[PDB]
Amino acid sequence: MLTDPIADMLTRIRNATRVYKESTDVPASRFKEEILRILAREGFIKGYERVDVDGKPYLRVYLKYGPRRQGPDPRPEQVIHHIRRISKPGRRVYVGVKEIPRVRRGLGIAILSTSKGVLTDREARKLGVGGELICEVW
Amino acid sequence: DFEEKMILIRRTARMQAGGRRFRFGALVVVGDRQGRVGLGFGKAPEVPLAVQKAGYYARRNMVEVPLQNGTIPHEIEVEFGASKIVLKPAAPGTGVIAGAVPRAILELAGVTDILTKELGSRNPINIAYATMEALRQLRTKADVERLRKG
Amino acid sequence: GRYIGPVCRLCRREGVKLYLKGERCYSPKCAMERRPYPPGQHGQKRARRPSDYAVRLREKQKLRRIYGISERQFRNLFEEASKKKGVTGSVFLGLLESRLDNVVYRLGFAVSRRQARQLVRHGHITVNGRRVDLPSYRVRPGDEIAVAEKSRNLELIRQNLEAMKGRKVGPWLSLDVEGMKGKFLRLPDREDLALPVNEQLVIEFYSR
Amino acid sequence: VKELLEAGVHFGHERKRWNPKFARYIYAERNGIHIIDLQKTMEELERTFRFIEDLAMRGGTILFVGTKKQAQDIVRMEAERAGMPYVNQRWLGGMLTNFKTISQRVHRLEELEALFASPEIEERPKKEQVRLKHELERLQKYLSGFRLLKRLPDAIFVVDPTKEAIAVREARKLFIPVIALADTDSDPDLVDYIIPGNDDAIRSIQLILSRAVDLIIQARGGVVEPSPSYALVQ
RNA sequence: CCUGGUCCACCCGUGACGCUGAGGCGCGAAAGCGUGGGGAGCAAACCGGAUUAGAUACCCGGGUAGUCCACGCCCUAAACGAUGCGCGCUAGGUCUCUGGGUCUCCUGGGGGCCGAAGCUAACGCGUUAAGCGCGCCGCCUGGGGAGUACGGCCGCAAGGC
RNA sequence: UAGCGCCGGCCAACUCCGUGCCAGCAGCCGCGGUAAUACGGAGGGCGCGAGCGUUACCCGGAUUCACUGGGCGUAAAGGGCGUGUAGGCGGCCUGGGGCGUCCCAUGUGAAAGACCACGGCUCAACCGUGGGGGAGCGUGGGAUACGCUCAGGCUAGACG
Ligand SMILES: [Mg+2]
Ligand SMILES: [Mg+2]
Ligand SMILES: [Mg+2]
Ligand SMILES: [Mg+2]
Ligand SMILES: [Mg+2]
Ligand SMILES: [Mg+2]
Ligand SMILES: [Mg+2]
Ligand SMILES: [Mg+2]
Ligand SMILES: [Mg+2]
Ligand SMILES: [Mg+2]
Ligand SMILES: [Mg+2]
Ligand SMILES: [Mg+2]
Ligand SMILES: [Mg+2]
Ligand SMILES: [Mg+2]
Ligand SMILES: [Mg+2]
Ligand SMILES: [Mg+2]
Ligand SMILES: [Mg+2]
Ligand SMILES: [Mg+2]
Ligand SMILES: [Mg+2]
Ligand SMILES: [Mg+2]
Ligand SMILES: [Mg+2]
Ligand SMILES: [Mg+2]
Ligand SMILES: [Mg+2]
Ligand SMILES: [Mg+2]
Ligand SMILES: [Mg+2]
Ligand SMILES: [Mg+2]
Ligand SMILES: [Mg+2]
Ligand SMILES: [Mg+2]
Ligand SMILES: [Mg+2]
Ligand SMILES: [Mg+2]
Ligand SMILES: [Mg+2]
Ligand SMILES: [Mg+2]
Ligand SMILES: [Mg+2]
Ligand SMILES: [Mg+2]
Ligand SMILES: [Mg+2]
Ligand SMILES: [Mg+2]
Ligand SMILES: [Mg+2]
Ligand SMILES: [Mg+2]
Ligand SMILES: [Mg+2]
Ligand SMILES: [Mg+2]
Ligand SMILES: [Mg+2]
Ligand SMILES: [Mg+2]
Ligand SMILES: [Mg+2]
Ligand SMILES: [Mg+2]
Ligand SMILES: [Mg+2]
Ligand SMILES: [Mg+2]
Ligand SMILES: [Mg+2]
Ligand SMILES: [Mg+2]
Ligand SMILES: [Mg+2]
Ligand SMILES: [Mg+2]
Ligand SMILES: [Mg+2]
Ligand SMILES: [Mg+2]
Ligand SMILES: [Mg+2]
Ligand SMILES: [Mg+2]
Ligand SMILES: [Zn+2]
Repeated sequence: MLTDPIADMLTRIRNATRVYKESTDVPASRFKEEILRILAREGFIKGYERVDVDGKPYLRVYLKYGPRRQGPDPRPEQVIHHIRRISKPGRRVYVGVKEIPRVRRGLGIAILSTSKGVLTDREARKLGVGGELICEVW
Repeated sequence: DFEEKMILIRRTARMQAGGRRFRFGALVVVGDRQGRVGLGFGKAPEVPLAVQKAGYYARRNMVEVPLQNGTIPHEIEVEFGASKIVLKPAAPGTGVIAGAVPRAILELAGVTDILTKELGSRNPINIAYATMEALRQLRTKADVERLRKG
Repeated sequence: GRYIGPVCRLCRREGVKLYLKGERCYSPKCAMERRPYPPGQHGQKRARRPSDYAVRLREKQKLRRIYGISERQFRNLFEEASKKKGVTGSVFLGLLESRLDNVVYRLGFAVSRRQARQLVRHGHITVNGRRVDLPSYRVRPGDEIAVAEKSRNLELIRQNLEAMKGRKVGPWLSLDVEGMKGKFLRLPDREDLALPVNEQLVIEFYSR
Repeated sequence: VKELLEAGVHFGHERKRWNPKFARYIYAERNGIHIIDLQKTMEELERTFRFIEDLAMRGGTILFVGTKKQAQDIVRMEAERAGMPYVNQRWLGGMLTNFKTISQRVHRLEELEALFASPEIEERPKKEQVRLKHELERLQKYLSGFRLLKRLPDAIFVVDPTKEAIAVREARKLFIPVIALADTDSDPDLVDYIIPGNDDAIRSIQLILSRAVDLIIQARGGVVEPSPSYALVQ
């Protein structure tokens, strides 16, 4: 039943950036919308809007690929290279500011739902809070 | 010129009716210790033939690894089928802490301090191909902010 | 302990004239200039292809047998150096060159590290007033390695400092031939040092 | 003056045999045929032709590849008129990556043209004459136009990328910017500069390639009237 | 005749009622067993004929149990798509079974093939995934010993777990 | 006073002689059958050095019980299949609570050790002082996204 909607949505993002789709139409929620707001703040994606089919509100994420590379297999390298729901339903992980992970030396980030809203790991270590470490995106 | 260090030399045998014809395989890397490696895998019926052919493919096929302070920008856990290699960059002054296969690939990229672990299968061919895939997957802060600045 | 004795044998076997005998290794009879090939019945044969372990062990021996350190003393120095906060090789080399026998060698009270070992072990050298009979005595930055009164008029120290009248001690050191002392200023580095030792291979030897 | 003629026969091809990554340009589906849109076609024509007008007068050479029955002689005619090398007949395996080896075949073509105008008709007897003639024709057939400029190319004009998957993979391997005319049976990922449009109508080949060759002749200077397919057609 | 499942369409109602599920309970080919019945063919065992050195086998003639019915047990299998279930996404082409449609199409469900990316040790799978995920369950941790022994449970027993 | 191991590969260091599938070596691979760099001796070398070796035991290598960090077509591994109890997991908007979570000052987290400075024994081992973590767990306040539950609603799941 989209047993994790966030781990459905991030793999919709991944399964579409692998086939180089222009846009995803993920389902809608406030938590998924704040997660995608964090991703568009960081610069992985080109935002989202509010679409509908037969009475179903959505988010249409516009992906952001790279330049057409040279050599064989000239597909653009993707800014969402890896994306992984860490705190799954079957194992909810939570960390403090002492255990916030620098996601591969500060190239990628960690979306984490904190008590002071949904924050990137920079914002978590800056405001002091930890929380449920939702997904590492790098 | 480059430093031209070979990793494994193996003598693979096909069966002819009669003897069994051999074919010396040879996996050299070429590296200037500046940030450029090449993995050549020549298969020749003679051994200096194999080293020359492998050096030819290795200089023909290079990859620029974007180093920082003599070590690596980010942690990278890459895989080549069943052979998977992690590379955790080090604080400098640590040494190329790696296996005998990718120690030469990193040391001829001209890193100084890198912490790896040859996981999975440790086969010297597949680990070198995975390590070339790692150092071709290696990105730094400038060339990821270039892809985020839009 | 001192390993013993034959040391131009180790001037050989690593291909670099790491000076151990002293004025012999400077004079034209080093038997490393005369015979650069390693000791042994084979010796001057084809070089066996140095393995990945072999190059690290040979250059760790180049770091050790310069200073004559027994291996567990060397390894305990290393496992103090790794805990010691700094660039690990470039604090390890300063720790190695901060032994009292090596500071006495760099200060030139002796032509060799083993002669400097006899100097400090037989109670000649004083550190900060009183004599210190330890070759493993570390020298803190900013102390005066001197010669005491019973060895100030020694013919050996006299000839050694006669040789060192005008010689160039390091920038992390000083010298005083009129009082035969020297302030160990700071710790040195590989850019300060004339080592034939890539330190990084010695660092890579110990994560075996 | 462009799409007025491009709307002639030069658009609309293969039914239900389509590489769906080409669906950027694919407009509709009538009588089964995937008709191709002409607006994005002509703007992509300018995207190619800007690069051709740059790297055609920058000393850069184009390598005209075409193997089908539909596009043989209308590649051979319009390819030789700017100095640009071609492959009219079967384009071999690795003319580009193995170029330093097929240079030996070009030199055997030269040292056999020495033997054409030679006193080795009188000596070098008839049984070697038939051997070297069967060598010369079987080398001058499949290595005719690949002789003109003695270096690796600077771009290639593939006339069909799915028939020339051997060619586009070689030029992508060698960083040679492929330009290629492709109908709905191809992908544009490994094509650096696409001419979307038909590939088997004789006018569809020759008129696009004639406008391309007029651009390369004007890029060299001194424009002359193009090559005719309107001589023996219909 | 009785009856299950499933699919389409309408978007009519309920308002998260969902998914998976250790132990349970039920079904579970074929063989096998019990109590009757039925027995035409086929046919273990068995008897013969050649066959062959030998033939307990192939081949041929016969031939019982069984195969069959009803009730009741057994509960294993190459019970295999050797692929646990559900849900979501990720190019397509094909003919093919069904469903709808102001239908040279297009949408839904099912059975295959060829293939994108990706996967994979490769074979290959590839919107019916062996891809990407998430939930839950069972299971594996070198082969042999050994699915045997011991114990327990089940079975009429063989035998199963 | 200098010894002990090792020299086929793994593992740094190789020749000769004696042996002849014997005597023997061995941690695995394996050597040994008359040219043995694998056995026995000599030379030489390497490693470590008042130690060096062996054994047993434990951890690492072992990502070989995989939480970080494995799989299940064929490699070991899908239960024969369904229904389903416990369980585990849970669509979307709203609101309180603040149970998980997180934060803040404390309370404890004894000393010794571990860690960092700085000192005393000729240095070091040791030893002294100072400082800091220190998982936890209680207490009081705060945070409310997410997990929770009670209330309200929705129709994209499911059923009719
Ligand atoms: Mg987890
Ligand atoms: Mg070949
Ligand atoms: Mg893998
Ligand atoms: Mg393994
Ligand atoms: Mg192994
Ligand atoms: Mg002497
Ligand atoms: Mg270590
Ligand atoms: Mg019915
Ligand atoms: Mg309704
Ligand atoms: Mg409700
Ligand atoms: Mg039966
Ligand atoms: Mg019975
Ligand atoms: Mg019966
Ligand atoms: Mg019968
Ligand atoms: Mg019989
Ligand atoms: Mg018989
Ligand atoms: Mg019969
Ligand atoms: Mg009976
Ligand atoms: Mg049964
Ligand atoms: Mg059975
Ligand atoms: Mg089956
Ligand atoms: Mg079956
Ligand atoms: Mg199951
Ligand atoms: Mg279908
Ligand atoms: Mg592959
Ligand atoms: Mg298939
Ligand atoms: Mg689809
Ligand atoms: Mg076992
Ligand atoms: Mg039993
Ligand atoms: Mg009983
Ligand atoms: Mg069972
Ligand atoms: Mg060796
Ligand atoms: Mg004997
Ligand atoms: Mg022995
Ligand atoms: Mg003999
Ligand atoms: Mg012998
Ligand atoms: Mg021996
Ligand atoms: Mg173990
Ligand atoms: Mg472990
Ligand atoms: Mg795990
Ligand atoms: Mg198997
Ligand atoms: Mg199996
Ligand atoms: Mg099974
Ligand atoms: Mg079973
Ligand atoms: Mg099954
Ligand atoms: Mg169920
Ligand atoms: Mg429940
Ligand atoms: Mg709480
Ligand atoms: Mg406290
Ligand atoms: Mg304490
Ligand atoms: Mg003191
Ligand atoms: Mg103390
Ligand atoms: Mg203290
Ligand atoms: Mg805690
Ligand atoms: Zn010397």
